[PDB]
Amino acid sequence: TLWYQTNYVVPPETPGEAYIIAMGAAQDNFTLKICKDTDEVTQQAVLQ
Amino acid sequence: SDRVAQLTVGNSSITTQEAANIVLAYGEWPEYCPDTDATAVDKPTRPDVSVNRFYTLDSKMWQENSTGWYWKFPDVLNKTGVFGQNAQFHYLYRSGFCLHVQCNASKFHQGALLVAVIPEFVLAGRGSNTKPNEAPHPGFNTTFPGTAGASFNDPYVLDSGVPLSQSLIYPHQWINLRTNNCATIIVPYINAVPFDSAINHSNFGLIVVPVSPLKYSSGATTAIPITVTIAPLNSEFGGLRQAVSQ
Amino acid sequence: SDRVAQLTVGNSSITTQEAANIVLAYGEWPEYCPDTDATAVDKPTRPDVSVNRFYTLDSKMWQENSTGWYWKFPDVLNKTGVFGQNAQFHYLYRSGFCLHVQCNASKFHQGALLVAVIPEFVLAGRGSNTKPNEAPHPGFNTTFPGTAGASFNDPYVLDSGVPLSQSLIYPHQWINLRTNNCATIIVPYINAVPFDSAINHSNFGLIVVPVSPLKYSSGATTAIPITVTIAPLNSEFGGLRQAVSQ
Amino acid sequence: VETILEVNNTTDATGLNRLLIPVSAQNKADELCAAFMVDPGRIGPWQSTLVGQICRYYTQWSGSLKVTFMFTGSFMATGKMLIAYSPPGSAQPANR
Amino acid sequence: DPVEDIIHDALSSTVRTSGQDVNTAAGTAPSSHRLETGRVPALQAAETGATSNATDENMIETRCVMNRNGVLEATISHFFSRSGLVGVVNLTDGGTDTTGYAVWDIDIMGFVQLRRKCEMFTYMRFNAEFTFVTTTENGEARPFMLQYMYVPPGAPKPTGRDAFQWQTATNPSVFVKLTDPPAQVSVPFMSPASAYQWFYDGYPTFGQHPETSNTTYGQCPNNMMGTFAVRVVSRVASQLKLQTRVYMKLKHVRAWIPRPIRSQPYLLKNFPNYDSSKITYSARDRASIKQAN
Amino acid sequence: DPVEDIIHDALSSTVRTSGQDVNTAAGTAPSSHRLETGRVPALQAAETGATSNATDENMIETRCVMNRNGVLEATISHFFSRSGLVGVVNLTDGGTDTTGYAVWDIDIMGFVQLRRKCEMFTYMRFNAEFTFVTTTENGEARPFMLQYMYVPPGAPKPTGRDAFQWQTATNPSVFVKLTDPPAQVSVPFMSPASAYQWFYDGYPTFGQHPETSNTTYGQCPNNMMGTFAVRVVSRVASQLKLQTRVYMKLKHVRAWIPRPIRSQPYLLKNFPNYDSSKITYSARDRASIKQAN
Amino acid sequence: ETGATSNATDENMIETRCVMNRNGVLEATISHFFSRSGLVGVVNLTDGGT
Ligand SMILES: CCCCCCCCCCCCC/C=C/[C@H](O)[C@H](N)CO
Ligand SMILES: CCCCCCCCCCCCC/C=C/[C@H](O)[C@H](N)CO
Repeated sequence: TLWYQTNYVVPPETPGEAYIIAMGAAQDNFTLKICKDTDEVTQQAVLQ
Repeated sequence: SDRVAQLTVGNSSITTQEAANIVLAYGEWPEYCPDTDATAVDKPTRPDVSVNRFYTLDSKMWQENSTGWYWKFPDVLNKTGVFGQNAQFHYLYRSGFCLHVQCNASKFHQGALLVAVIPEFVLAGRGSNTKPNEAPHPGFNTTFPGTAGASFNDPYVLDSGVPLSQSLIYPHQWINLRTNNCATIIVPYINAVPFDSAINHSNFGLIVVPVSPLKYSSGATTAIPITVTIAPLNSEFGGLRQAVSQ
Repeated sequence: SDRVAQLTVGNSSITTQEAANIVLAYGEWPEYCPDTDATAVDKPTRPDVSVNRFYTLDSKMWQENSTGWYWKFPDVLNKTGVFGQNAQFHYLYRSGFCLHVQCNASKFHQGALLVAVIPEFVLAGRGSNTKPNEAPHPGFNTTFPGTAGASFNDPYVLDSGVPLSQSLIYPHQWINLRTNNCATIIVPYINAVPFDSAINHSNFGLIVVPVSPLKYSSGATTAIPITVTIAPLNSEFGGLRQAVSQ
Repeated sequence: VETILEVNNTTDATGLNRLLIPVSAQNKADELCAAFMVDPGRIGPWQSTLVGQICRYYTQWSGSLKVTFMFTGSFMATGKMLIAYSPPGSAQPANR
Repeated sequence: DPVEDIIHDALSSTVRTSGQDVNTAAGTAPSSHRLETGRVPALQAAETGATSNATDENMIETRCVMNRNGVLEATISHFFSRSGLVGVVNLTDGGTDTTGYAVWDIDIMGFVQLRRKCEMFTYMRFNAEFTFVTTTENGEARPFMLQYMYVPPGAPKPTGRDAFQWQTATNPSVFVKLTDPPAQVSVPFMSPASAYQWFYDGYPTFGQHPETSNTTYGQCPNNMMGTFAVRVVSRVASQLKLQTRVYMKLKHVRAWIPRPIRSQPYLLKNFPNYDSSKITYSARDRASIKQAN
Repeated sequence: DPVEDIIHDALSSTVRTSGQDVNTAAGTAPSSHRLETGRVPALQAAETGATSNATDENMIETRCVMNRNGVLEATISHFFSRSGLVGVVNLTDGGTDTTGYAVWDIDIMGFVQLRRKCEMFTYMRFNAEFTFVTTTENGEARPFMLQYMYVPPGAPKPTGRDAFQWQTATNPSVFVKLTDPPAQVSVPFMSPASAYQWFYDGYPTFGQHPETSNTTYGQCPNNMMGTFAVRVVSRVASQLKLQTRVYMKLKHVRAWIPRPIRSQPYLLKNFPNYDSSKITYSARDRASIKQAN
Repeated sequence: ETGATSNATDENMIETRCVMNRNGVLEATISHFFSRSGLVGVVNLTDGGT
């Protein structure tokens, strides 16, 4: 969870909204286990 | 190369990029109680991770006619955190704090802030009456405000009859909105006794005074807050007993 | 020369004069988590004095038609003691307990008591129905009774479908009112995972069963209580977070 | 290697703006900007990062995870933010 | 040096039963009568929880026996080496049942004879050797072909007979005929935990837990390890009533924390619920106390 | 060795400003002009809380001065070496006042001129040298004799002129005449604490504390150190109006944690209460900003 | 923004501990990631009267 610590303080003649890009990854000690069919494919028709 | 700063205590990890220069109160790091001076014959406890975290107090908004705020230590932490549940269960206590206060503002704003710790920061009844049995006195919630932190009534004398102009004898660091948005202090255990109670004797205070008033040309952020993040180091606890709220 | 016994952990110091022989579960002392097996990458905390005390549970009275009692660990300590306020603030946990149970009686009384720890002491719905959606199940307060400790309903099968006659495979020690008024067990951390939750997974149980019924000729003390004093050793805590009652 | 999360995976956020969390000034302090469940295999934002897609090909995962947060605001606008990871237990906290 | 109290315990925080390898039975040496006070092995104190060590030499006029009886077959490694039934599936592929597939979640608790063995040990760790015997309801074998896909937790489960999950580009599958000797597969220790747990004195989740019906009790997922599906390899249905038993062996077994043997009959799968109305007493009922049959 | 995490910090739990002895004033060496970039001692950052070290040599064309001004008189040891008034008693021994004795609890906060000095340092530790000047209200000395008993906390206080407490078999007492040079006594550091405290951010007791009138606030007892009584040595009353000032010196003083000097006037003894209606501004009021008198 | 991955290791953020890990990375390599066989095609050899 990300919280406003103090504020988004803006000078005059500047837009008073912005954006943050949240980028994620894995640290060096990332290790994985047995294989698994993913969930993001549900092919219905055979590709013709 | 000096403006960045990385302080990490416990599972926390604070960073400030614009503020610079840690000031250490009186040139002595916080250390444990030495063997040759302690009196509590029982073994004291050293959690060192659960309690030594950067607990963040509440945000106090800065207005153009603001007066000041203040807190008391370790009074601000007795209801929250494992340190709260550790101080309610122990008669004796010793720790050294790593104060850290933040006030973010734009490069078009102006203002300054006096941040200083005040050892044994007593307060003073605000009244001309000198009748001993009818003497004005500060209330409990006024002198022990808790996690929130009360405000001043006349900051020029610190609500104690001591002028603010001389208030830099104490360890301090200025927040000034042109060069630094943050400040920090590492203070040791300052007490004439090796240990003390935690819910009776506050070791020191903290003041955040708007010396120079926040002034901005209209058309910008009007609500400037102030947050203080606090972190005890080398804490101690002894004399276990039942709970005690106050 | 062997009947006396002095166990002192933390600021406590227990003594028993008539009971003899400490039994250590499975011949391994309680030890900290080794470096080569832990998974919690953050530093864990080692108070070692505040938590490692002899907390005393409530007295349970023994009647001539009594059935039994039982507790769960570390469930009995989550509302009380600094250990309670430490488990509510930490997701992970590891400790090893020093059980100790007391049942005082005169040299004219008779009776015996089976004291045993039960690893992973699940319970069982008491009903002949096998409908999966209408299956009888034990309630929460029945399986996690807390500091009080609930009673049995049929002790001969331990309320789990396991006969009490075989229940001595587990570490145990008999209280028998002719030779010892007390018993004690030192149990290590028994769990298939290096750490676990403290308010979800109970590591083990404890049973105190009146195998031989208390029988006394009329004209003596009729109210015999049973007290259990418990004491964690080499406790651990990690993953600090907010409070969680249950 | 980093890949962007679709942390703004809400209705009324369609198009490219799913990848961006808004940030505006708050007149009232102690405000919650955003939050998301860290579980990669679970549905949610991590379906858009690679490490959450590739984790689905396997059953179990271990090891520390890290997230960065690039700010796209103007040069003169400044602000402090608090990024808090909460271990499991209760739900996401109410106030900071 | 700054303070002794912190260096004392840390130095003394070091590690705090060297049993031998017993190849045969235990022999015995002779022993004569000994008429002396102070030394008694009979009058032990079982109340301390210890086993009495009243050895045979120390009670009677024994002899010299150099035993030779082998203890090889009593170890746990060869005690669980026997394979045993685990589950049955009912792949009722016919005209009425328009599914063509049958999914079965792995639960060895479903059948008693293998269950009661592993209940003796609370934490176990082993590798498995599954065996899928194959037949029809009549016991007849036929010229057909089957598919046996393991569907781990989180995988998409099959939906029908022509499902895309049977493409099995990642899921391990066994393609085997029905005129075949039984398929046999070794399986490793695929727990997310370090060791299996047949018991869990608590809940998987946090939060409230009701007291009227506690269906989430005693269900640790570290042993709960996904499903296992079967179909006949065909896009149109062949009318046959199939029922394949599945058997497993336990090898490289390592047990921990022995548990007593359950005497009461089983009533459910994941919960050890007995019945208060019919307590099955372990011992058979005798006539009187002094009438050994 | 069993686990590195416990031996690492314990080994690194060791102890974590070697100022010189300055006998004279600080001299100065010459300095020439230096016209170079990168090196500037003026443009400091007082915002870090540090003092700017813009020495005189580094700003102007200074000279060589080997100073000789002594700093001996500025140390704290000789700053508190002056004795000063502490209290007065009013032993009004006459016909109306049928007491013959006067008790006064030691409180140096009663008089401002000595108070404002010790307020500069929060924690002090010293030995005292009390001096009891003796006279009548007219300034006249007379041929009489006085007794000066120290009554520690817990002792029985005197009740009258013929009280048994004046037997003083344990309490230290000073028997002195009024035609005498002033009595003078050294007093040690008799705190129960390790150092005196002029301030206490809390309460002596636990429990509730009201918010309407907090009379127990800011009263540490470690400095509160009992009473001090006087009578004339006589069992019948002699009619004279006596008033003896008491003076003390501070020696072997060791201060700690310097505190600013109080500017507002004092109103009470044990509480630093000022008045909001009359804030005494420290600086005198000028005409305008650019009109230095 | 430089395109690099941040190397904010766990030791450098929090009060970590000592863990000598043992989790095997053998199964995550590409060699054993594609070692699984899988469906490719079907043919329809409809050998009949028509
Ligand atoms: C394509 C191969 C099919 C065979 C593979 C199926 C997965 C086998 C995994 C075995 C997991 C351990 C044994 C399971 C025991 C119980 O089901 C659970 N411990 C709890 O009920
Ligand atoms: C018979 C000898 C009479 C003189 C002895 C009287 C006791 C003197 C003890 C001095 C204690 C320290 C000085 C006292 C200062 C203030 O009174 C307290 N710190 C608080 O008000």
